[PDB]
Parts: sequence; structure tokens; C-alpha cells
Amino acid sequence: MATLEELDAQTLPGDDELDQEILNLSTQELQTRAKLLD
Amino acid sequence: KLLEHRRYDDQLKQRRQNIRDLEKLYDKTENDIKALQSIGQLIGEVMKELSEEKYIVKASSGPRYIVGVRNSVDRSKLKKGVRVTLDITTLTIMRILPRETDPLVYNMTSFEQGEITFDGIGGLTEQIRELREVIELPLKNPEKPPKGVLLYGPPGTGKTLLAKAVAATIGANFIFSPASGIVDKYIGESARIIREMFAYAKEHEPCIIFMDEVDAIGGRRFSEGTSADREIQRTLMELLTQMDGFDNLGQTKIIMATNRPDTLDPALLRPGRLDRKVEIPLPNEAGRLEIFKIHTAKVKKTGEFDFEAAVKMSDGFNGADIRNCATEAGFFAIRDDRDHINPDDLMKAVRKVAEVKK
Repeated sequence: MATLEELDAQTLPGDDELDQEILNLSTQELQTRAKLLD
Repeated sequence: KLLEHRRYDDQLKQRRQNIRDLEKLYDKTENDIKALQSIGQLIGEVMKELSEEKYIVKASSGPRYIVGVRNSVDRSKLKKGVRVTLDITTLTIMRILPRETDPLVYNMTSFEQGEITFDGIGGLTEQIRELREVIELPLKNPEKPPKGVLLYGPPGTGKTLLAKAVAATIGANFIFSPASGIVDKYIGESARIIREMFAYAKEHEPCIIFMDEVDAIGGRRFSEGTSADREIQRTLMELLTQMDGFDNLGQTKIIMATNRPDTLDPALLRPGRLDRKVEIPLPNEAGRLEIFKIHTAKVKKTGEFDFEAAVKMSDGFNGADIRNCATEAGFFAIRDDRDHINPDDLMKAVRKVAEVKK
């Protein structure tokens, strides 16, 4: 009865990837945001 | 033990959903970011085509220039008076363009039809009909079209409202004209103004042209000396030019406005310019009572509220004065705590309305 735990656990880093990688994708333009603005 | 799926999916669901929420804004902003590279490009109308490339174009910002085509350019399509995008350095066509100018709702004032129909201000009914037939209909019956129509009497009696009520009935775009802006200073801008008022309407026709109370840009002037009056005369004439000139009202019609008629150029009143001199007398005791139960009674009122006796004391009032009668009693209403006006509120007002003037 613990499978989906470890199964939904192995999702989190791959889940986290999404936000963690977009935080890159954030700053990428967030800079360019600030850049061409400022 | 099983609380982890949430703590897994809790993070997950939001996280995986928080993906493009953030992510959308980037590219959009990025476009904005990017578009900052996209640079402005000058404008002008082709005065004419010298050669296939060679063009005579007065800069929409300034004087004429000899220029060539550029690219994606149709030396066919390029033609007199055609708005084109122009270049800042190359100084040639940066694009071929549609065209229109002016603050349509501001310098031009663009409102479609009118707010309330002719009926709501009814009691001017003589005009109401009389104008409609000489304004609205001549469109729909090819069997002169009318030149011009000039209100006079006190404004807004429904008077200014007439225009909207007029404007409402036809379907044309009502285009309001206040005067002096058409030549503030602004040491020029006359026909360009008015012709945009003409031409836009001429293209956007049906349009109603309503020129407010035109004694600053209308009227015969003074010594007919130069105060810049020479500006006015022009402007005065610019209409004359569109009127005594071949320019017709195709589907666009012109309402002239004055509170006093005798204040206008005699030549302006002329047919070929004006075919109607629109009086707005005060409503009769009937017309009042007519307008009375119109403007007034539609504000919530008792039957206690005194209908005719008010009208009896109601004399030499206009359509808004009638409203004043209501509005004045309304003081007493809010003074008597009335949503429904009561006769008490009323005839205090009525005399009080009949007080300041007749």
C-alpha cells in the first residue's frame, strides 16, 4: 500500500523540475524584462 | 502514512499548474521586450507619382519630398493622396497605408445616433416631425436633397438633445462640432479639420454633423476686420465652400446649431447652405403640459402631485425648465423626503421656477 507513495514521490523531483527549471526560465527573461526596461 | 500523495500532488498539482502561469508572462513581456527593437516609421500621403518609383509626397509631418518606392510596394497601388509609411533616413515608403485622421470622438466628436429618441423630448413635435422629414427621409426617398438645418431658441430644452434625438432616428453617425477648437491657435487647421469632419463622415456616411451654436466659427463677424477674424471668415467659408460648393451631404447630414439665428452670416442662412431655419418656441401650456407629464411625471410622483395646476402656473418654460420644475420640487422632495414628488414639492417650485424668469 506504499507504492503510490514512492510513485508519487518519484514525481516530485520531476515535478519540481517544472518549477525549478522555470525559475531558470523566469530569470532568463526577468533579466531581459528588467534589462530593456531599465 | 498516506498523507504523502497530497504532499506529493499538493506540490505537483500547483507546481505543474504554476508552470505556464509564470511562463505565459515571459513570452508576452518578451514580445514587449522584443518589440522595443521594432522602430517607428514616418507617415505621409502620396501627393503624386513622379515616376514609377519617383514620388512627390508631402510628409504627413512636414513639407514635400522627392522619394522612391521601397519594397512590397505596388507602384500600381501607390497613388495620389495615398497615406504611406515613410522612412526616417532612406526617406522612402516604409509601407502603403489606409488612412483617417483627427480625434473622431474629440476634435471630431463621434457618437452614433442619439441617446433618446425624438419622442422623449416630445412637445417639440412640430419640429420633431418637421425636421425628421427634411432630414431623415430624403435619404430613403431618392425623390434637392436638403442643404442645412439650423436650430434656434434656448439650447438643451431638448434642443441640444434634439440633435441626439435627431441623431437617434436616422442611423447616421452623429458628429458633434463645438466651435473654437476648429481654430484655437492653431494658427490654421480649417478645412483639414472640417473636411476630415466632412470626409471621414463622407466615408463614414451616413453621418450626422452637428455644429454647436456656431457663432465663433459662424456668423458674419464684426467690422469684418481682422482679429484673426480672417481665420473665422475662412472657417465661416470653409463650410460655405463645402455647402455653396459642390460637396453634398451624401449620406452624412449637417445640423446647424444656434441659440439665436440672427447671429449668423446671412449668406450662411442661404439655401445651398441652409434649407431649414429650425425654430424651437417655448412649449405651449399644452406643449408644457405635454412635456410636463413627459419630462416630469416620469420622475416618480404621487397623483397627489399636482399635474395641471402646476402647468397652469407653468408658463414660458422650456423642456428643461419643465425638468427644472421637477428638479426644483425634487429639492423640496429630498427636502420633504420624497422619491415620489408630492404637490407640496411642486408648486413651490413652479412659482419658484416661474420666479427667476417667466
